[PDB]
Amino acid sequence: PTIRLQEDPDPEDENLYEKNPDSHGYDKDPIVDLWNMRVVFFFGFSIVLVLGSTFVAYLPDYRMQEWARREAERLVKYREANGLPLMESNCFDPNKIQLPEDED
Amino acid sequence: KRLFIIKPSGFYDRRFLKLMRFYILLTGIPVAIGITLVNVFIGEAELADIPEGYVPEHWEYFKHPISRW
Amino acid sequence: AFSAPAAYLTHQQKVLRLYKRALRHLESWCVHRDKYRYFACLMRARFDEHKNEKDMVKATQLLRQAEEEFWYGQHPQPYIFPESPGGTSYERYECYKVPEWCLDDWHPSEKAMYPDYFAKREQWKRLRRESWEREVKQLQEETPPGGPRTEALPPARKEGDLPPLWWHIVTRPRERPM
Amino acid sequence: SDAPPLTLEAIKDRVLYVLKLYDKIDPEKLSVNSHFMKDLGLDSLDQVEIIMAMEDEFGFEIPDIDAEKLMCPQEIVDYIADKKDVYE
Amino acid sequence: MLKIIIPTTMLLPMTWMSKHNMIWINATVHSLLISLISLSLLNQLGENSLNFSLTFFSDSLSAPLLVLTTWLLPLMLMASQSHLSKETTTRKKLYITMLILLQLFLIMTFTATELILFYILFEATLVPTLIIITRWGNQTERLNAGLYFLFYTLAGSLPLLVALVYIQNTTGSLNFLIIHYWSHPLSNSWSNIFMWLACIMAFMVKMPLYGLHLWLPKAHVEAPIAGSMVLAAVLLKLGGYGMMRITTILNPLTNYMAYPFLMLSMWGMIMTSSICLRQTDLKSLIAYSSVSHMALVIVAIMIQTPWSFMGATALMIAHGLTSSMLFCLANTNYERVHSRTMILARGLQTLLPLMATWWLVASLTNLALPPSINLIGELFIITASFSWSNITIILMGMNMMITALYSLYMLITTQRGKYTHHINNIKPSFTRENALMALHILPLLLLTLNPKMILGPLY
Amino acid sequence: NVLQIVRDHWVHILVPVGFVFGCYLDRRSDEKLTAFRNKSLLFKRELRPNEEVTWK
Ligand SMILES: CCCCCCCCCCCCCCCCCC(=O)OC[C@H](COP(=O)([O-])OCC(O)COP(=O)([O-])OC[C@@H](COC(=O)CCCCCCCCCCCCCCCCC)OC(=O)CCCCCCCCCCCCCCCCC)OC(=O)CCCCCCCCCCCCCCCCC
Ligand SMILES: CCCCCCCCCCCCCCCCC[C@@H](O)O[C@H](CO[C@H](O)CCCCCCCCCCCCCCC)COP(=O)(O)OCC[N+](C)(C)C
Ligand SMILES: CCCCCCCCCCCCCCCCC[C@@H](O)O[C@H](CO[C@H](O)CCCCCCCCCCCCCCC)COP(=O)(O)OCC[N+](C)(C)C
Ligand SMILES: CCCCCCCC/C=C\CCCCCCCC(=O)O[C@H](COC(=O)CCCCCCC/C=C/CCCCCCCC)COP(=O)(O)OCCN
Ligand SMILES: CCCCCCCCCCCC(=O)SCCNC(=O)CCNC(=O)[C@H](O)C(C)(C)COP(=O)(O)O
Repeated sequence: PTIRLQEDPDPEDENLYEKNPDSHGYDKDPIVDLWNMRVVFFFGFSIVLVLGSTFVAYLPDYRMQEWARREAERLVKYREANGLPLMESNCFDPNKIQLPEDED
Repeated sequence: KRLFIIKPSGFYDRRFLKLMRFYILLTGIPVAIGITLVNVFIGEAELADIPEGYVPEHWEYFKHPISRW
Repeated sequence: AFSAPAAYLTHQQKVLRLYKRALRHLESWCVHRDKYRYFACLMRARFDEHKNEKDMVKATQLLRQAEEEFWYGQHPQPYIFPESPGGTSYERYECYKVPEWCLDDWHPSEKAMYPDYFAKREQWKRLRRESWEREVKQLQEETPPGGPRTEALPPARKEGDLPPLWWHIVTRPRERPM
Repeated sequence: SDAPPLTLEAIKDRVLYVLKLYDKIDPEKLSVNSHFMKDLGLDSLDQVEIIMAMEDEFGFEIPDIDAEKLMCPQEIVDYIADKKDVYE
Repeated sequence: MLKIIIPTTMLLPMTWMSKHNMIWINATVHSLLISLISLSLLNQLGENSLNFSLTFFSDSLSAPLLVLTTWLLPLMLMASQSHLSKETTTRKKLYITMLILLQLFLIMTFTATELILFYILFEATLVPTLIIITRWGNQTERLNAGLYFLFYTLAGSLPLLVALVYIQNTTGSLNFLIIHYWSHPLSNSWSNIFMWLACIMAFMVKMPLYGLHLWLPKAHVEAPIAGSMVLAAVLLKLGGYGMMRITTILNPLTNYMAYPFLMLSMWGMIMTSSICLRQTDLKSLIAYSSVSHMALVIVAIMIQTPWSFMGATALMIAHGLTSSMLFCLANTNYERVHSRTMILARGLQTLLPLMATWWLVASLTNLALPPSINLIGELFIITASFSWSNITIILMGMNMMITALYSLYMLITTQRGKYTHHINNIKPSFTRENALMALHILPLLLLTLNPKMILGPLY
Repeated sequence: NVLQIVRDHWVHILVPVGFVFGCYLDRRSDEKLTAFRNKSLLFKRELRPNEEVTWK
């Protein structure tokens, strides 16, 4: 036969625009295609993007940044109202630290 | 004199742009109007000291009404 | 651009091309018209000095020496026509050229506008489809068995025949398509 | 706007103008179909100069492979008309 | 955390009980709903993480990755349904099942509290990806690509398993909280050196590190569009997340154990950026650009500074989104012309203007134009490296220049010039493709307004 | 009229029911970790005259 095998020929890809000039590229069925486009657009652009961005923008300040700013304002006012340094080089009290008694 | 201009089809890109703008506006115009109405009529809270013997709710430590809700 | 090239250039063709290049570069050097004309007549005289040479070897050597002289004395910035391959407007309008097959993908609402144009396009498409087989048959007939020897194409020879391979030559977009 | 669209009659008139401003051609003798080599008794250098003059006239370059075969004014007119998409 | 996991599982019977013509619609709608639900994890406490239970927790590092995965699933579904139109209903349902299983494994991987569960899910992600690549890949090299992808990963991951069980035996726990609170320094010994290597090399090969990256071009080029999307966007970030979790117990050894990896990452990002300049395949260029970006992420993780981790998190998110968009853009043209060669189809801006706009925006985000989050992460990493050593700026600037070069090279080659004459089957862009590009690009630009959502715990 | 549309569209409840069940299970899981409720040195508090627990 000069052939190696019985194979179907490779078919040509069919254009969705040929049977449906406005076919949205979702499905062969025009109704299913239209509703696929509608659900994609509504649940992506209308629900997730806009409403989710609003929700994220109006997220409550659980990160404690406004609280931190107010606490810093109180501490700074108290410290420079009395002539105390604004910050100590020691984070923890030296009186509760028990260093080794001898260094040599 | 007027001649025909051979161009690629612009119907589909224009339709996609109209659809995207339509859905984005359909969902985001009510949100903008609601935010404006809330801001105008129900403003942000104002800082106050905690009254004696009173414990506030967890949402009462934030000032924007939408964040509080 | 429009003519099928030959396997090689003759001595005569090379001589004329060198003459034209030398004249153009001299015009580039000689900006003014009168001075250019004077030196162009001088170039023409020097070029005609060896017009009637019969020894091909010495003519070839003269051509080589002239080419060396031209290369040494050429203008580094010769004048170029704007639409020429080196011009400032060479491929300026290539982005405005859209192939004609794109008109088949237009929406039916787009084709609602311009109805007569699309009817005439349908006429052209029927013409092409009804001529293609005769074009192929003629090309098969007028071709040597060992394949074509040059890039030349035959004209139409029958009553209602069109020259083979004409669609993409006739349907060029334009030189100023927009 | 820009220059008005070019026409076949204008192309032919300008080609004949340039050729009638050439000294080696009789104005009366010259015709649109007048061959350069045969009827006007010209040589290849004169044809090269005519091609260069046409390029200077119309402000565009003709490739050497195509200019070799422009041996009458009508051929030059046809070449110019087909290159600039002039159909009437 | 169950409120995310359970709907993802419910996606399976829902798509197996759907009609033959409704699977894509149902899956896309409910995947978008699940992404909307998962968007609520971005509310982070600051001081510590959100510990839902003994098994799962959420961090400022995990939440953007979870949101990215949940958002990527619907885009994968939208991209897949075009080339799977001729498939049978059962095989399409199996493909969607593979995607859902991959999503479930990914969402569970990013929230596990304990390292053995993380390892189990992080290995479990292999099977669906392998099945997708080797079953729905287009060419004959997909088998070799799948073998490379599997064995490169496992050769690094098995020593990690041995190291994890040894560490749990020696310490008594692998729960990340106990691991962090009871951290003790690693001494300078050969045993500790090999423990470090066993804890690091798996995440190294998942990034991938330069020199261990050969599996990535094969797997990313030979996979279907959804497979490439998930490989570039999410699966590359598993290594970075694992490194950030695991380097807590590796100090102070990382101080000098990171030198060869830093050298490899910098020089290899230079090498891969250069490689992108001479590439005949459009997908391989995107793959190598991914390799360069992940090399920069590796440097950021290795140097162990807060700015470095912030930049690394931002770069991971931005690279995921940008690489997914670029792969989809390449896939559209491949579906048009059925070839991956870059110079086959030219001057596509004349035929597809809106797709050309999408191409331009994707190329601009790939080169990290300000004030996009790509440059936010890259600039933070570059500043951290400069603090680490002032000589790193030479390599960083060289990489920036070469990145701009090949990005604009790809854009110019694919979109500009004149169209190829004989190619006459380029149809107008579908609504699905434009919507997919928009859904890729809009979150990228929206994240610029709120960069702190993707900067991570060190913020 | 609703029988056939229910039979062909009942699949649209699986995911919302899964979400509700997940929230319910999350609350149940929260219920198992009340060992230190109102017992931390930072948040230990005196109960209101009518409340029973500080959180649920
Ligand atoms: C589009 C399709 C194509 C593709 C689209 C692609 C895009 C996709 C997007 C996806 C969705 C994204 C979602 C994002 C959600 C964002 C929500 C949010 O976070 O809102 C925050 C924020 C809300 O703030 P808030 O936290 O609620 O504030 C509460 C305050 O405590 C208290 O506030 P207050 O008490 O001051 O209240 C003010 C109140 C009342 O204020 C007033 O009325 C007073 C104003 C002055 C009037 C004075 C003149 C008039 C009166 C006098 C004249 C008449 C009488 C006199 C007559 C005299 C005659 C001679 O009104 C307002 O609150 C402001 C308006 C808020 C509108 C917010 C809209 C957000 C929409 C979100 C979704 C959008 C989707 C897209 C579609 C959107 C819809 C089209 O909104 C804004 O940020 C507005 C920005 C204002 C900018 C001011 C100018 C700054 C310029 C600086 C730059 C300079 C250089 C040039 C830059 C130019 C840049 C433009
Ligand atoms: C095509 C035609 C184009 C032309 C038309 C253009 C029209 C104009 C376009 C230009 C608009 C410019 C807008 C500028 C911003 C204004 C609003 C801005 O200020 O709000 C931001 C809000 O941004 C959002 O917070 C961040 C965006 C969130 C993005 C989430 C996307 C949803 C998820 C999608 C999936 C994501 C996958 C990947 C995730 C990792 C910043 O908020 P902030 O200043 O602080 O708020 C102060 C007051 N608050 C705090 C009380 C609110
Ligand atoms: C393509 C990409 C693949 C991935 C790349 C992975 C990179 C792995 C490399 C690991 C980095 C370094 C490993 C260990 C650090 C130092 C190694 C050694 O050379 O340093 C000296 C070690 O001294 C000697 O050099 C011993 C090592 C000599 C034997 C190793 C053979 C190296 C040849 C290269 C083989 C290629 C390996 C990779 C194969 C792919 C330091 O002297 P010393 O202070 O006294 O010893 C410190 C250790 N103590 C504290 C326990 C005592
Ligand atoms: C796909 C490419 C990826 C390749 C990655 C492979 C590298 C993995 C890293 C090394 C793997 C083996 C690590 C062993 C697990 C660590 C557990 C541990 O720390 O135990 C050590 C044991 O250490 C060892 O035994 C390690 C010896 C090496 C065994 C196998 C050697 C194979 C080649 C090793 C070098 C290559 C590793 C890096 C190469 C990366 C890829 C090129 C000490 O235990 P003790 O005996 O109790 O000592 C203290 C009390 N006296
Ligand atoms: C501005 C800087 C430029 C300067 C560069 C130097 C310029 C060159 C200087 C001198 C060039 C020469 O002498 S070049 C030597 C010229 N001699 C010959 O060619 C001998 C044989 N002649 C023929 O074959 C034909 O007659 C032919 C002449 C082709 C006409 O053909 P037509 O009649 O059929 O048109």
